[PDB]
Amino acid sequence: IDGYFKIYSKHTPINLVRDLPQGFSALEPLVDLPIGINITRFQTLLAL
Amino acid sequence: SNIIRGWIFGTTLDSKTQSLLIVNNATNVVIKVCEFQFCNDPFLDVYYH
Amino acid sequence: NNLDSKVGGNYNYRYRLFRKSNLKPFERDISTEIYQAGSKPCNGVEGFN
Ligand SMILES: *[C@@H]1O[C@H](CO)[C@@H](O[C@@H]2O[C@H](CO)[C@@H](O)[C@H](O)[C@H]2NC(C)=O)[C@H](O)[C@H]1NC(C)=O
Ligand SMILES: *[C@@H]1O[C@H](CO)[C@@H](O[C@@H]2O[C@H](CO)[C@@H](O)[C@H](O)[C@H]2NC(C)=O)[C@H](O)[C@H]1NC(C)=O
Repeated sequence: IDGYFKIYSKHTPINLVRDLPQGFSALEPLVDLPIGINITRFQTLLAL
Repeated sequence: SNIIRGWIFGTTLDSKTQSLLIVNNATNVVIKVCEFQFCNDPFLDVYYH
Repeated sequence: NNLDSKVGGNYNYRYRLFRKSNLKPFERDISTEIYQAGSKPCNGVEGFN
């Protein structure tokens, strides 16, 4: 938003079989940083 | 077992404009905003050697 | 003036003169790439308009 990029997160343990689980909770903000860049695309990183 | 590591965000991803890197290791994070040249399918794996 | 001016002109200072759309607040466009004023598509490095 308007000069800033910012991140929120949460963690929980579950035993549901194979899907994004039910219930409720909300994310806390963890950082903000002024990158000023235009954004349109993204990707995710994983290791073998 | 922490297979997931990080993310990449940008507009053109092609060094003609800026783009941003987010990464993680055992605990730490870096964030960096250069005119990165990437590839078709780059990533980070466990570079043990 | 008394520190940034030069008798030969301090032409290190440059600004953007053309853009497709007006920028968003606190945007920073670093691209040196060509702009079109004529209706023809332009490629490489120069063109008429
Ligand atoms: C996580 O990655 C960072 C680098 O991306 C490592 O940080 C460097 O660690 C060494 C040794 O402690 C230092 O000499 C460097 O100055 C550190 N760089 C920075 C930017 O601080 C870090 O050690 C890695 N952690 C693990 C356990 O792999
Ligand atoms: C942010 O970057 C995007 C992607 O380059 C820009 O979207 C393009 O805008 C131009 C002019 O309207 C069009 O030629 C392209 O077709 C658009 N592409 C997409 C994917 O929509 C966008 O204009 C940039 N934002 C700013 C404020 O410069």
